[PDB]
Amino acid sequence: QELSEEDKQLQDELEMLVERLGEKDTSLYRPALEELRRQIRSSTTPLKFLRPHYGKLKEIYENMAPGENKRFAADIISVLAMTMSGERECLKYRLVGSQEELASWGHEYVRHLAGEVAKEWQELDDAEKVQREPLLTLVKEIVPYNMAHNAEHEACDLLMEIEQVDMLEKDIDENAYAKVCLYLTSCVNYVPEPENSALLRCALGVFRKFSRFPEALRLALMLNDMELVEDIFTSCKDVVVQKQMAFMLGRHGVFLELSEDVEEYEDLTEIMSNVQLNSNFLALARELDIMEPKVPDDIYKTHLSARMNLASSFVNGFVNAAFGQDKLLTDDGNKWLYKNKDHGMLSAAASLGMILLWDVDGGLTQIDKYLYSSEDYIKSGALLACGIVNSGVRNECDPALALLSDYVLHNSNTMRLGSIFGLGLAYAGSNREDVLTLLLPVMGDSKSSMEVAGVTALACGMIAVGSCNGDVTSTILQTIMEKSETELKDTYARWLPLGLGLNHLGKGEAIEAILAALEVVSEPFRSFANTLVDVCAYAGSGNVLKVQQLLHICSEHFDADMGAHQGVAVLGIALIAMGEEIGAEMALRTFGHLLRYGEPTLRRAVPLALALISVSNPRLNILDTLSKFSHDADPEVSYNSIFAMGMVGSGTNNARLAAMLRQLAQYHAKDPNNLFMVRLAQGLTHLGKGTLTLCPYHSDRQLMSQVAVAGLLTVLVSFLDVRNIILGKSHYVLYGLVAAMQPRMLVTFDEELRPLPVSVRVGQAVDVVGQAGKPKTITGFQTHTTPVLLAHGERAELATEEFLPVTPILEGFVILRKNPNYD
Amino acid sequence: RALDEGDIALLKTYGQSTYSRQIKQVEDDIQQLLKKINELTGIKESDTGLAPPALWDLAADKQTLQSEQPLQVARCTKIINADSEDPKYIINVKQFAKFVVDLSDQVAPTDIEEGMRVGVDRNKYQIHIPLPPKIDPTVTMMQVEEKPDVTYSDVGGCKEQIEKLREVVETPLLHPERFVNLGIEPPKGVLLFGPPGTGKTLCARAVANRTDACFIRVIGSELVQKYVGEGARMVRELFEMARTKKACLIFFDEIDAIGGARFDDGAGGDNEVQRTMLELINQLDGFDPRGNIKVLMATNRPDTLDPALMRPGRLDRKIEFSLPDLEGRTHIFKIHARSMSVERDIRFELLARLCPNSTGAEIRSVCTEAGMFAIRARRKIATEKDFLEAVNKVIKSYAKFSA
Amino acid sequence: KKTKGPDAASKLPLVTPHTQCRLKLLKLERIKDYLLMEEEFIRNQEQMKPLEEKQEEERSKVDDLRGTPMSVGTLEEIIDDHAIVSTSVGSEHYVSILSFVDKDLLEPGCSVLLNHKVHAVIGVLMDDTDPLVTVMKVEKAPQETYADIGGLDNQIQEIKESVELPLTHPEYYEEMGIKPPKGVILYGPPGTGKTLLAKAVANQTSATFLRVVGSELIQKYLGDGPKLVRELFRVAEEHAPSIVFIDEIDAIGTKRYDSNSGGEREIQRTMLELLNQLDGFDSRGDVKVIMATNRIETLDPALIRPGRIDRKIEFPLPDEKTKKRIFQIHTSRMTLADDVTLDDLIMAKDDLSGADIKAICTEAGLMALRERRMKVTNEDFKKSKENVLYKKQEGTPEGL
Amino acid sequence: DRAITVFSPDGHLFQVEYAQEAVKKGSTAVGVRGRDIVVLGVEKKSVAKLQDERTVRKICALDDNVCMAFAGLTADARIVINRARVECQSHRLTVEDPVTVEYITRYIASLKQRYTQSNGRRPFGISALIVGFDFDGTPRLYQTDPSGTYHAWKANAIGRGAKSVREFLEKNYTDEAIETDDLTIKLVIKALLEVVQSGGKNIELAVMRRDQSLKILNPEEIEKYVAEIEKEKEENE
Amino acid sequence: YDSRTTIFSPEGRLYQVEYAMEAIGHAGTCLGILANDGVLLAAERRNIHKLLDEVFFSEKIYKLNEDMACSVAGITSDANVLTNELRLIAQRYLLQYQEPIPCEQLVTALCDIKQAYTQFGGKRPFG
Ligand SMILES: Nc1ncnc2c1ncn2[C@@H]1O[C@H](COP(=O)(O)OP(=O)(O)OP(=O)(O)O)[C@@H](O)[C@H]1O
Ligand SMILES: Nc1ncnc2c1ncn2[C@@H]1O[C@H](COP(=O)(O)OP(=O)(O)O)[C@@H](O)[C@H]1O
Repeated sequence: QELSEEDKQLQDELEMLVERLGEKDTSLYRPALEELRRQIRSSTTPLKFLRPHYGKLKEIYENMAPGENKRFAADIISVLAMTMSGERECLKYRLVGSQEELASWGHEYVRHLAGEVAKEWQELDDAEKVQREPLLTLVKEIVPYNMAHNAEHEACDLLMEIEQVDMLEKDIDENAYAKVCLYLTSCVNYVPEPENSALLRCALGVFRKFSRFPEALRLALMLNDMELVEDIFTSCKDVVVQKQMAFMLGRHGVFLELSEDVEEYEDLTEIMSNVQLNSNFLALARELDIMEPKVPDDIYKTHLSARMNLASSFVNGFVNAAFGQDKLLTDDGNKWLYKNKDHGMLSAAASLGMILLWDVDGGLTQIDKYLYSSEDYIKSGALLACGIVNSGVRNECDPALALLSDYVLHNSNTMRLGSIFGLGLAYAGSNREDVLTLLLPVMGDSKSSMEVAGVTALACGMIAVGSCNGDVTSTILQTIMEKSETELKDTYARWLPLGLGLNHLGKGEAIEAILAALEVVSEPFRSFANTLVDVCAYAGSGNVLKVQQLLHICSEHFDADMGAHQGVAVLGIALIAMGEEIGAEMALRTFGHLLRYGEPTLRRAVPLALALISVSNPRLNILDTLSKFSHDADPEVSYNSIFAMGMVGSGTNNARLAAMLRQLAQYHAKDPNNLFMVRLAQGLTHLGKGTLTLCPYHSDRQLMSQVAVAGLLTVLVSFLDVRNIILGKSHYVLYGLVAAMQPRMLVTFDEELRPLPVSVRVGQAVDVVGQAGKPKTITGFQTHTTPVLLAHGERAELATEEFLPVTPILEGFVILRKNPNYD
Repeated sequence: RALDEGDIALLKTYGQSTYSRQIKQVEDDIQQLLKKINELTGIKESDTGLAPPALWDLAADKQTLQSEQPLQVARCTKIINADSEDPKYIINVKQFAKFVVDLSDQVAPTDIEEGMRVGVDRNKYQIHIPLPPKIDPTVTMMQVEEKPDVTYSDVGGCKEQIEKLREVVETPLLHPERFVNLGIEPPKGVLLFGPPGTGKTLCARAVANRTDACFIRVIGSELVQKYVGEGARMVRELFEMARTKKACLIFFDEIDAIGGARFDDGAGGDNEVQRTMLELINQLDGFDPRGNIKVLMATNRPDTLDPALMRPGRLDRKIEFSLPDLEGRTHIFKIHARSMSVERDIRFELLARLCPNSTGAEIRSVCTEAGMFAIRARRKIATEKDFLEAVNKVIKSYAKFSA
Repeated sequence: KKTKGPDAASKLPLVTPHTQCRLKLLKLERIKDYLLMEEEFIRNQEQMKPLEEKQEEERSKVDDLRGTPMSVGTLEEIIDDHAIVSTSVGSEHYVSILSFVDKDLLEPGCSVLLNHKVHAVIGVLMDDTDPLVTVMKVEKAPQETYADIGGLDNQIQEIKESVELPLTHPEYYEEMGIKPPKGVILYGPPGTGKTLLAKAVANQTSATFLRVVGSELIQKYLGDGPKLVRELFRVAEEHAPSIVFIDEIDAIGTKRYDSNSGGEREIQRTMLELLNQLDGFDSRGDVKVIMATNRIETLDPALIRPGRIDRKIEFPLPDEKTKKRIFQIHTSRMTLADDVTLDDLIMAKDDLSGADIKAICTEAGLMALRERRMKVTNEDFKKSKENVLYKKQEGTPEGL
Repeated sequence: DRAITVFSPDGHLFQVEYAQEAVKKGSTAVGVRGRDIVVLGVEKKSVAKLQDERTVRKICALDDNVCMAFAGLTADARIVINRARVECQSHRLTVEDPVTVEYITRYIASLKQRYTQSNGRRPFGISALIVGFDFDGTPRLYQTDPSGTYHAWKANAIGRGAKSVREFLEKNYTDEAIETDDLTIKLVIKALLEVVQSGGKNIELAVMRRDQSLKILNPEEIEKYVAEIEKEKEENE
Repeated sequence: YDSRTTIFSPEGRLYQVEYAMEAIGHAGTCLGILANDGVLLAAERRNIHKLLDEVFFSEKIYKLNEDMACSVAGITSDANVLTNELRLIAQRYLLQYQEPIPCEQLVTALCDIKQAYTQFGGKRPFG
């Protein structure tokens, strides 16, 4: 083999130089290495020739006398070790080396030096803190090089590897901080909890420094630290940032209780209370012309019975939800409930409240007449309708608390159930001390039935979701202890762990104390309760241990039938890491293999986890798999598959999916048990005319709203065993979607808070270039007026650089101000 | 200047990321697990029928095991050739067999007919089960078509063509006067030809106006096929299916390949076409005249073969149209405007004048374009959307003439 | 004989960086963890059996009656109780299966088992691994998305609207009562065409896709060229409603030749059958036929008419911004240089198409990998221009 | 089928059509009116180091007030110029008044029509275009299709890239932007400059100032006008 | 596809002429280099069979006029007649103007005759 003539000549020249450097006398050692190093650091701004001289160069470096000659020798060994590395010999030589300016030895060398520093920083033991400072100083020298030469994302990699994101704040300038913070946010989804909080805290630090509060609030909501949310809300002072914070709290649904000393406090609490949510939503619905009450009959396509009529009423309420415009239950509503049979009048009135949800003024007046109804079920449904109306939306005088005064602890089981569920939906996320101090004593009542006690626990859990309310947990545990185990573990105690999971939602770690106190409970219910509270607390964390513990326990034979907790393990499989697309599309495939070879109880609970992964997101593979498994032999499996399709298509108005359900309705026309819930799935698909989505992931589909997932999980827990409970009595548990029902369109205001007709470009927004933490790139600009339905996969962007939003996140509400360069 | 060996490995290790080798090992393990879990399947059994048939229909499979000695008369099945005066049956078998048997005592000689497939029991080859297959390939399922074609306003009524064919198709099906007042049988045939256009729409209208003996749309291009005898058999089963379906009309369409051109290149170019011609004449010769079945042949040009002079005794009454005038075009506009969300307040007569002899297909096309322009404007209204109706119809007439 | 294929692969192609970094590493670790937890889950579940119930009721009743010896044969016809099956060497059996009878999966023309001796069907080979006569659905629903192409916003919006008239808002023209399968007639320079394919993948993000390129001047006596596509489009209607991409045959296979008779029978058959299928009054289905060509002149007058084939779309040459976007897309995977030499290569360039952009980007890496191997080769700033000349544009004597 | 000078079954004249499509092989050619000056350019980009640039002759004069440019086959074009020049000298011999641009364009179109007629003669696959000041002051531009016809155009835009440059011209053919001679020249540039790279010296412009001789713009002045066009492009952010 | 000489292509090319010009590349080899105070031609003698006598004194190089000389590279049958016509044109100009014919004018006349040969009539192009 024959190299280039000049390449061979230079190779022989370097061979002569190294032999001269390898000679006996050291008087020529210095001149030889002076000549050598100049061309060694030539190609980096050569290394092939000195490939077989590894041992000789090591001997020369060791033989070199201490001083200048030795540290250049260590310099040459280091810059050559990047090729001849059987170990991190580059860094060990460089630590012995000069420690002068390294950045001039080529980009390849400094990048390899940066990584070896990261390896040593991780490798060094706790007792070794001598060399840590020199590596930190070396890191603080290479970060400016990475910032200049667009290497900031790997600079973030090494600083997070060495846990020095605190000085990442001090070094990064705003000119490139947006992509660094986006890179941090992406890493947040996968890093475990202690460094996850560390990256969240530093992300707040960067945005607080750079006056980037609107996205900082998004990150604060990820941190679920209400104290930090209050601190950063105080930190920002401008009127524009104050009012966008209140939209974000209002859109999230959690009410922030503050003082009137702040400027424009009345508007801030109003927009946080979502008082104008209903007015804007109806106004945009009218502007789209989507206001006509869609009859359940022509949804069914009847061109070719008491429970079936009930399902028709429920889907009508789902379609006309948040609207308040439906004469079917308003004019002849009394006739319909009178014609209705048995237990369905409560749900029909609650469905009417679903039509009137978020319509406080309109709903209360139109439900006042039905409040004085004769039947106990109608009265209870009317009271539940009031709670649905006041659910989500906050009010200054809070009419729900005064309206539900005698019914909060009323002796009648049905009347108490409606009020308790109504207060739970109303005070969901309010965390109000007065509401808690009035409903927890109702939890302590012994006259209430087992299911009534469970509903009280559900209400307490959704009110105090993600609050770690100690007295709520103590009452929950005390009520469980007082109740006898034999009657506890029958079919309805499954709500008590749900309240515990909601109260400790997104916290973790401390759950060991709760499960230790719960350890006294017998195995059939303890093994279910401890798993449910664990998965709910560790939801949205990517803790793939908690899923594999679920996978291990749901694998057991478990065949009195304690194997029911295999189902909550399946729900926990999706619940832990439903956050991003990864951890959801593959746990989806896990559910496929669960159905592919699994227990009857396992395959009963799998569609519930499938719906939890992609609620309101009609993924084609999900819809096909659910449709194929909707005809399984097990009736409960078919029921779960029917409901799963309704949830994944909920609030989408997906035409082809609706056709599939209509085909399923024809298939299941003979059996009403599947038929009425196929109708239910269609109503879920057309719920709110598709204007309100049901996915609990908001703020660019990366924030977990505690109230919405609380109500969603309550429905899925109920749908663990609907083969018994929806057939029997739980026609009221389906109304937990109010928390998860949030609008998915854009409402644009201005600095004077008036609706703007500003047009935006909307289309698929998926990553194209991954060279750095670049913002998600949108394609398919189908621009039109600002009311646009924001679904999964596709986002919105301003048509021109003329209106500057308060936050680049474009969903729900946003204020657009005139750009200084607008012309 | 290749300088690759050794050098390429060094520069492959020259740069990279700090853990590029790590992710490579990670993704190789990802692919290793992917193959392992594709090998570690779920239902790892190609044979299906796991339990729904293997729990209760299995219990009756015990019954068929108790009756396993019977129900074994399957063996092999083959056609029959002919027979003697009565008892003996000389048969050609798919085993090339010169086969004769005493027909099984359970089977009378009346049921078995020449050219029908019968299974033979290997022990004695008795005529046990004479299967009437009546198997239809997928293309034949296309030759047969829907019966209820649904009636319209004479599908853009061209009063000449329809009224000439009603006395030859509708009247014989009504059978009010064919027997006595007019000579024995109605006119022997109908040739509803014409340029691409109104052809066969009047046939569909006559099908809807008549009884359930409804037409099937067969294509001559489909009928001509590779090899020899397949087209002959296809025409035979075409007549069999039409005869069985209440003696329905047989609608031959695009007769320019089944009859071919007026010539054959060397009598070897299109000879299977000639094979189909001989058998089709043998089928639609009628033999004994019968006012039950009807036949209609529709092409665009009179390119029929030499039987074009025998057909005056068999296939007479050649009629055509496909020449819509102003009154024809505006009536086609009215029946098409019956569909969609349009109303006749539009001055559609102006557009009928604009397009001279625009068939009925283009008028349907123009109406389709008008609906497409309405949805493009996002207005589902079309009753009063007449100016927009006129605008889209005239601009597309411009595009059709010159684009 | 074919309905669907098990899609349990393509594990989350959304690797956001696509380059070696810590974020990509963590995503791969989460991917690889999720694979083991599944292999955990299924293995833990398959062996930790819920219950040991005899011989799973399999070997007790059916496996013995299925027998050890078996032979495979096709199933021909179905009767109420028995089954008419055409086994090997032209044998036909009229026997009632009652063991492992999955009536949905047996179907006519599928391989079934025969237990020998008293020949009774006892099972069906559902895989059968041999539906190989005419295969065009093998490339169905291509994974290419909108993001793969850029700078073609006007055409992407136009094609999306033409194909989202169905699926999205199907009641729009359902109330208008037209149900138009007009399709799209695509123009474009000969330097493009698979963009006519790449812009088609925008609609291929929904449902399946079929391709007929080159085919033939259907000399076949049966013709059936456009007619088996009609059957395949019918099969597409059985599946998710697919599109038929017939680029370069709407021009050659459907040519506006002045000759009337004696014209290879394609004008007699192909053009007429194309119009019959493109007319909504004959065939239903949400199938949209995308007609793409590089010769607008050869448009047949039947194909010219927007009355049956509407939604004419013209593909123009890329502009300066479009050239910047396509070069960015093609060079994003390769990390061209740290100096980002982007506009110098396109500012003066004219009449450069997508295929040329891909070729020059590929040749830029090849020339650097030839001997200039420097990771992000510092020569790439001008070698990209060195291989953008590359001659090979057009060559024909002198004549000038 | 048939590709000779006979009528086809659908009409047309396919040999004539092929000749009309042959102009695409060639070079761009732009030119404008303005009542002060007619200027036309070609923008040739092919010059090897060993060929003399003198004899490209993409634009040529006829009678020191009429000039024509190439679009298509060069040999046919040169024969056309020779015959047309002979005819201009004949129409100067008889009818002593100098030739008019319309007259010479009519003669060229008549010759092309004659050659399209009959099967013997190839239909002169060249598309010519002629500018020049008439005897009565008014400068005119005619463009002759190869078949038989000529048309008086404000802008010609003939050759490769003809469609795009013609669209650009008709988009902003502002008479207020015509006005002065320099404005006219700078309007021809940045329009012909748009075609292909046009980087260093590809533009080959020509000038006819009223009664002056055919002026071929010097390369340095061409670069000066390009710089002025760049200056106009600047300050437009 | 080729036919009688006076045709075009569906694209619009003179493929007969292009084929002839490409065929000119095949066979024969001449080169001309221009320098100050002298311009020269170099020709490759194709057939060097020892059985020739080289009495024509020139095969590729032809003296066409007092002030010019040419070198053909095509088929000799057309080359001879083309050289004769070129000499005739040069001498006709000399007779008419009593002055040596400029080289550009002579070349334009020859290329005009070749363009005429490839333009009209059923005559082969001068290869
Ligand atoms: N008189 C008419 N009135 C209304 N629509 C017509 C009329 N004639 C033709 N059409 C329309 O033309 C289309 C096809 O017409 P038709 O079924 O008669 O012909 P075909 O079978 O397609 O063949 P061909 O055009 O060669 O006769 C249909 O959309 C039909 O509505
Ligand atoms: N504007 C573009 N952006 C991104 N990719 C493109 C673009 N144009 C073409 N491509 C890609 O380059 C390939 C060749 O494109 P195209 O020009 O359509 O091929 P051809 O010229 O061979 O018909 C296609 O497969 C397509 O994916």
